[PDB]
Amino acid sequence: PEPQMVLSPLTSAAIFLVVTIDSGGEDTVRDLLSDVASLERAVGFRAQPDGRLSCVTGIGSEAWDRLFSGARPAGLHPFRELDGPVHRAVATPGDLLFHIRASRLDLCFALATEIMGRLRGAVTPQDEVHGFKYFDERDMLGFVDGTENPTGAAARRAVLVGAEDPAFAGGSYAVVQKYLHDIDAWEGLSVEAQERVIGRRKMTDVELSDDVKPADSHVALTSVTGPDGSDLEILRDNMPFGSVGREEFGTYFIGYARTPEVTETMLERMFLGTASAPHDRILDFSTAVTGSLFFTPAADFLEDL
Ligand code: HEM
Ligand SMILES: [Mg+2]
Repeated sequence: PEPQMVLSPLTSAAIFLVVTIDSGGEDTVRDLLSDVASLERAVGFRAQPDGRLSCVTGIGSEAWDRLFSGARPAGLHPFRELDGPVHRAVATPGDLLFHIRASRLDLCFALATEIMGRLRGAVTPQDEVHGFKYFDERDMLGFVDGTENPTGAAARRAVLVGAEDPAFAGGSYAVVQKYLHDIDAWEGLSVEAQERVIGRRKMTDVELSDDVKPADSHVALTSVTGPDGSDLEILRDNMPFGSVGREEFGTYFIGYARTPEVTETMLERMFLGTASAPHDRILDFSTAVTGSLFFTPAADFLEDL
C-alpha cells in the first residue's frame, strides 16, 4: 500500500484548506478524491525537482460515513473537545483537509485553485491558511519549530497505520489546530522565561537539561513514553501565518500519527495537565480557534474510488 506524502521533505510554504461537504456534494467529492494525485502531478511536475509540491487529503469521521460504506479506520472519530480549567481545545467543523506544501506558495495556490474549482457548489470553505517558513525554521514565538520530529524509519513507524488496522494500512491521522498568539504578552517575558515555557534555548535550540526543564514546559508535556518504555512520537509541520494589520500572529499546528491516541494523549497533557503541571505554559500565549481530526488514507485507496 502506497501512503500519501505525509513524510514530505522540508517545505517553506503551505496552504491548509478545510471544507465541509454540502448536502448532495458527496458524488462530486468522490470524483475529485480519485483525481487529486493526477492534479498534484499536473501542477507540480513542471517545477520538479525543487518544487516539492504535495497534497495530503484527509477525511473527517462524519464525512467518511457520508462518502463510504463498509469498514472504517479503527481510530476515526470527531476531534475530542478538551475543557481544561483555564484552556479549551475547541472542535470546529471540517469534512475534508487539503494539506498542500511546496517550496513556493505559487504551486500551493495553483493546486488549491484546481481542487476548489472541481468542488465548487459541493463544499463550503471553513478555513484557509497560507503558511510561511519564518527565518531559520522558527515559529511566531521565535523558537525553532520541528527539531525533535522523527526522521526516516522512526517517522514511518510513528505515522503510518500498519498491521493493527490492516484494511487501512498506509493511512495516517492528522490533527489540525489553528493557534493565535498573544505576542504582546509573550514579548513581555525575558528570553530566559520564554525558554522555561518551551523547554529549549531560544537562540541555539539546545534542550534544557532535565534538572532545569520545567514540568509545565511544552517539551516536558509533549514528551510521552508508552507502557513498554518507547517514545510515542508524532510528525509535525507547524506553519506560521498572520496579518500585521489585524495583529494576527499564528501557528497552524498539524500533527500526524499512526493512531489519534498519541496526539490526543499529548493534547490532554497540554490542556488538562498532569500531577506536576496545571497545563502547558505555551497555552498562556496561544489560543486554539480551530480543532479537527482527519484520516489521510493510503494513496491507492483514493485512486480506486
Ligand atoms: C501552540 C502552538 C505550538 C507551538 C508554537 C509549538 C512549538 C513547539 C516548539 C518550539 C517545539 C520545540 C522544538 C521541536 O522539537 O519542534 C515543539 C516541540 C513539540 N511540540 Fe509543539 N507547539 C505547539 C503546539 C503543539 C501541539 C498542539 C502538540 C501536540 C498535540 C505539540 C507537540 C509537540 C511535540 C511532540 C514536540 C516535541 C517534543 C519533544 O519530544 O522533544 N505542539 N513545539
Ligand atoms: Mg496584542
